[PDB]
Amino acid sequence: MWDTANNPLYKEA
Amino acid sequence: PVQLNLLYVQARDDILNGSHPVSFDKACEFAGYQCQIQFGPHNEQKHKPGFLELKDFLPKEYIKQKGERKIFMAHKNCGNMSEIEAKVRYVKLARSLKTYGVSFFLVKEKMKGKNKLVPRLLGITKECVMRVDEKTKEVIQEWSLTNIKRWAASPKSFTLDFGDYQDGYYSVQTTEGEQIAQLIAGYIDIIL
Repeated sequence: MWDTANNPLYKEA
Repeated sequence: PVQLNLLYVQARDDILNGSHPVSFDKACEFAGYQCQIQFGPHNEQKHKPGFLELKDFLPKEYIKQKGERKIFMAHKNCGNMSEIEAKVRYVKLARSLKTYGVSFFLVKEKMKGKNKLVPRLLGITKECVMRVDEKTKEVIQEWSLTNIKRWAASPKSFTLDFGDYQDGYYSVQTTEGEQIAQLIAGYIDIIL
């Protein structure tokens, strides 16, 4: 069950 | 005076109610200043074991130990130090400890080769997540809040995924999974 930080290190930015 | 005391009261209470985990020996160092503050210089006459209520001088997890002899010994170590100069020291001793300003939770980590979980203190701040030793209090690990990829929780577990291959995930036994999930979340979205 996930809640991501939508952190630029991972999320594609 | 009024400003110095707000901080002292703040640091004190956060230690007496266990919000700031400190190791025995220090609790008694604090208690030492707490005596200098509330009683004045030591009086080897009055100030002897039993003369104190240890429930209002220490972390519930030490009142038992009965280190009342440690507190007076530290008390004695304050000579004729002022009520103010003691408040100061106490606040500097409260800040010098890493556990200072962190929001812990008691978690149970499964260590390999031993089915018996080992109680641990989990620390979180707006900048990092640390692993702290239940009894000794000495941090064991540390992570940057900015290296947190995602987290998860259940009514009986909490897991943090940094996206660190080799290490993997950091899962633990906790009933606070939804609160520790809330905190981090609030923090993370403040830090882009």
